[PDB]
Amino acid sequence: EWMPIEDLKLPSNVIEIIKKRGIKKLNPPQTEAVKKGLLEGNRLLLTSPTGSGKTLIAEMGIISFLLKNGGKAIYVTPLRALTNEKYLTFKDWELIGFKVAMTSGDYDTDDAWLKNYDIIITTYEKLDSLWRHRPEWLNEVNYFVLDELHYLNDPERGPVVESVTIRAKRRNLLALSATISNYKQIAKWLGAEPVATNWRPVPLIEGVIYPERKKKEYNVIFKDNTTKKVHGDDAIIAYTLDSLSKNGQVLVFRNSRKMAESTALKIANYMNFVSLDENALSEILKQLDDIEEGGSDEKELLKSLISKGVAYHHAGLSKALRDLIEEGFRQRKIKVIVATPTLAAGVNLPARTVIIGDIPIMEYKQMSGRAGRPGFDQIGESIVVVRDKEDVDRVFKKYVLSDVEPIESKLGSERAFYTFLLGILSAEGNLSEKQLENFAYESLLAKQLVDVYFDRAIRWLLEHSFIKEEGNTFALTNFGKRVADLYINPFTADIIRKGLEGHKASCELAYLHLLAFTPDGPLVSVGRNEEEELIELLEDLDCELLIEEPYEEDEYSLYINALKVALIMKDWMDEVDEDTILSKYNIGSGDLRNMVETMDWLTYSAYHLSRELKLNEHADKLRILNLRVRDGIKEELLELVQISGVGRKRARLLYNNGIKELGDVVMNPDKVKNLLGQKLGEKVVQEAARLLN
Repeated sequence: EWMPIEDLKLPSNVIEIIKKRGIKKLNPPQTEAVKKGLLEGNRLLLTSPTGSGKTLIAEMGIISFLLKNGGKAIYVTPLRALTNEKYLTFKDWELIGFKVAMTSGDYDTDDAWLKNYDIIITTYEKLDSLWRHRPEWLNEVNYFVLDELHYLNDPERGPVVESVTIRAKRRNLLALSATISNYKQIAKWLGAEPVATNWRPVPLIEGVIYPERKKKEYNVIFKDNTTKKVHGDDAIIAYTLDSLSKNGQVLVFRNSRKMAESTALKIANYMNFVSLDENALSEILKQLDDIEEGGSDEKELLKSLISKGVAYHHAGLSKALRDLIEEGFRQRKIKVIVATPTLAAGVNLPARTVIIGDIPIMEYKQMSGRAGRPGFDQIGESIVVVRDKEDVDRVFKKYVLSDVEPIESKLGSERAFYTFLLGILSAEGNLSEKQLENFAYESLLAKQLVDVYFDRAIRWLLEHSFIKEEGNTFALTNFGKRVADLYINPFTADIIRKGLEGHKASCELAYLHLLAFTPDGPLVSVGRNEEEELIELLEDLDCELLIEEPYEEDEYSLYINALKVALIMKDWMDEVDEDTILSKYNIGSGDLRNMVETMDWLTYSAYHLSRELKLNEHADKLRILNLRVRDGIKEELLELVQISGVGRKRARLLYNNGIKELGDVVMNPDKVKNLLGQKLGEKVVQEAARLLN
């Protein structure tokens, strides 16, 4: 059914704020949610496809709860790009006097300023981090929206999703998810009423393409036994050009970055007959060239493609580059994107046709569900590429006709479980064995598996002195509590402490290496010849490393991996041009920025662990390392970048013009406005003085 929004049991200006968005009526699942007492605050597990308007369901849940009860509400979602989306939507509610905020990116804080906000948008790790800190304002959050709850199944994020969910269960919650096959089992664990739907704003047809005798001919078989023939160089290109001739947009999923790039260039070649908005594209090309936060070769490659209506998309690309591609496609100017599977998990972005090139079942569902533009297409189509007719049946049975893999807890590991118990102790304070165990059973993990990991974890945390016994009770050590607050894995913290206590102050490469080696450290791909050069380098290093060379092969690869990361970070710090760094190490602009962000967090955390462990020489090296990694600057620039609005670029400009110190800024305010501009120049001189004061 489709409920009119004027029938909604809410105040009038609330209904109006919904209606200003060009909505006359609720969707079927939104209507369904209301019928099941969304507005009364019943605990619901709502599952549905991508563009089903679940954001409005969350908004209605939160606003209704806040209106009927005191306090605060939280919306939590896995990806920062999804938090930023939701934040902009929720800001509409500042009209009825609700104050909306996003939690900060820092883990080592309680975000106490949130006491003045009513609606709070966060990610799972940040919320998990917040509970460990026990801030007053969190006691006032009585209603939680848990979005993308199917992330319980994710090996990396799942255990964090569970920790948050567990604490939410003690209050009020709304859970929203992609399809969950064991949704009854999950709802029961959640104590929610399940509300599973299949509805889509746009019908979908699922197909499978395959080759036959004549080499440029392909047969497409659909779910309803529809049959279609297409012609072309390969299955991808043949179906792509078929879809573009009916005013379509096509999304092609490849498994690797290079494959998405080469597949995109291959399609570009055939874009002869497709109508393209050339005036709008020369504009996007203009915007592309002036992006400074991205690589030149990336820009060069994308330019070649976007002038032909095509682009690739992967995580190798910087954020600014991914945003322009996404937005170009959102406006239907870019006709084809070839992506790795990651796009399928990101913000809303549908096409007319989805082509899956490299065929787990969930990834299929998430890719295929992007087929169909809600206000534009009458029908969407996804097709899976197969290599022979005698494989069409296995695809349909496994991907098309079957449900997703059940959700099962990912807490069943030593990493996840040591972290889980450390968090519980930080959040709850001192606990008996029995009390702590009782919390661990709140987990979605089968009891039999909980029991396997629980005592395993207790003794490890005792041996490595994260916890201590005081009689009937367990308590975090001073170190254990600092680690919990920094939000680094206990295994990471253990490696760092071992490294710092085992060796004297070393060089910056060595600290970077140690931190990269940790479970929380970055991983980078390493070439085969490159690995050999790195092994040779280890034989030539004057600097001592803070970790012994591993004897086990898998551990040794990690050791070498950490050295590549260390070397990248060091070039970054030494202000080597980005493009030089990207080519030298065969990494993307997006890879460099991810790595920097992680190493900033890890160097920051190491500094504080070092201060906790009273290792002052190490701590002084780690403090400078952090400030160097953070801005990618030589030590000479540290004083300058302190100024709000002076980054590395404006600091570099200043330093080379003889302005080396904050006092140089204060005393040459004419030459500051000459270099930075009047208005920004003015503020920069203000900050320099108050900093010195």
